Amino acid sequence: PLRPATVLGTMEMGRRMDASASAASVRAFLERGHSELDTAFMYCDGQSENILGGLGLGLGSGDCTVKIATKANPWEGKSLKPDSIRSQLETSLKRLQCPRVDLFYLHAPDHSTPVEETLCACHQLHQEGKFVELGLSNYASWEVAEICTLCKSNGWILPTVYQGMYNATTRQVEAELLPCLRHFGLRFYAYNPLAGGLLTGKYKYEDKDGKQPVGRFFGNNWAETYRNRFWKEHHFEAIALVEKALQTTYGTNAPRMTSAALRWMYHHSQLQGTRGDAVILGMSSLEQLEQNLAATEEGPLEPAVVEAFDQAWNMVAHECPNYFR
Ligand SMILES: NC(=O)c1ccc[n+]([C@@H]2O[C@H](COP(=O)([O-])OP(=O)(O)OC[C@H]3O[C@@H](n4cnc5c(N)ncnc54)[C@H](OP(=O)(O)O)[C@@H]3O)[C@@H](O)[C@H]2O)c1
Repeated sequence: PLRPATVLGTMEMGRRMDASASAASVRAFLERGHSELDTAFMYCDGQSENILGGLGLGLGSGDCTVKIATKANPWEGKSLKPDSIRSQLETSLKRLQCPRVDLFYLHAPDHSTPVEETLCACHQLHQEGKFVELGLSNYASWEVAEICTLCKSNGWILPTVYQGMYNATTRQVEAELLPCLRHFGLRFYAYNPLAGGLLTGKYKYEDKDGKQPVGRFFGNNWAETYRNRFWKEHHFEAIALVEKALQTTYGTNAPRMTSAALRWMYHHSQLQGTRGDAVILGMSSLEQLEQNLAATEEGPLEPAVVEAFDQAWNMVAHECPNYFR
């Protein structure tokens, strides 16, 4: 088929990446012919949205090539109650300097708020023109099915996108979530395509006790969460397996682990570009992004390497982190 689409992740805009690095990145991304951006109310205390709103992209003014997604979250007391959802979205619109977003997600479940309450509110906001499509992230397949079923019966807008954790060594979503989304007509966007950077091969397990190199896995408030998600001895072993396969198969022409990992996504995963499925790229620099953008344009990997990626998943599958929260 056509390959999956490519979406630009903006989680680092306002933390490691300033307005100028951010602009450069978006420019680089658009030059490759891509068009969707992914942000959230949460990112950098609103700076990711603020940065994007100032880039003069005319977001949400249909007459408009660039598509924006944002998300409302229940954290730090906010809940996904109707007033909370509305406030988050209205704040996001202000920061993005736009009258409506193309895609609005529920960022993660609020297990203390009945989902019908949240959905009804989403439907109202859509009726007001504040977003085009609804999405879900970090809900379990069964929770997705409940939501779609409830929307159908109540005349609410159905979610059409699911944003989920997926990479060569993180495949829990395959068994149940994907079949569920296919049944109910949702496309799937993959986050953590490089396992937060673990799939670059840049780390060694014992970095956790020693170097503690500043980044995704050290120094910030989600770091421990990231380490619990991915920083496992079998995951390192699994990566080494793949690196060895890349050397044996390609020799001096071997692609970098980063570029192998991304190529897995675009060529060897269960993402289907004909369904509108996509990979959300991540970066904390322009230079990382350019590398990643180049990888997305490379071709399939050799069979021996694809096999090694399967072996690598088989090693970590028993301790795979939950795509759902
Ligand atoms: N829905 C959700 O709950 C959710 C969750 C996560 C992400 N997302 C979205 O998806 C986007 C991407 O996910 P992600 O950031 O987790 O993707 P990722 O590609 O798995 O992680 C990206 C991180 O890996 C490192 N990296 C990327 N390219 C590199 C390269 N070429 N060389 C060396 N290191 C490299 C950088 O980390 P360091 O430089 O910091 O080491 C970068 O911040 C986000 O920006 C956000 O929009 C959504």
